[PDB]
Amino acid sequence: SDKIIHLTDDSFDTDVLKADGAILVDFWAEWCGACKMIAAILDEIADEYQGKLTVAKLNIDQNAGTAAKYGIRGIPTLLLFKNGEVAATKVGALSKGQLKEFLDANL
Ligand SMILES: [Cu+2]
Ligand code: NA
Repeated sequence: SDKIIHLTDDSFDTDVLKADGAILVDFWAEWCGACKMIAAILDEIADEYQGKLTVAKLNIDQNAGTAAKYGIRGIPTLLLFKNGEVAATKVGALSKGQLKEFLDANL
């Protein structure tokens, strides 16, 4: 958790939309096994991709407005942002290797 930004409705524009470089945002909530599945995977990816990628989480129960703005329809959903825009979407739990494949394809 040392390299993961916790985003909110109030920080999203500064932390994500105005940020430099690609930002991977995990839309998640409690009572979601698949969300838990990717939590440790995200710490690993944040470390291995440091300097090329920023990793962040947005809890959709705590920040419903932002979840609605990006049309979250299931959790977890990973949105990859570049320059304030959604570059790519990955729905559901996946392995570390699968997440690396998604990132490498879109970076
Ligand atoms: Cu950490
Ligand atoms: Na998908």
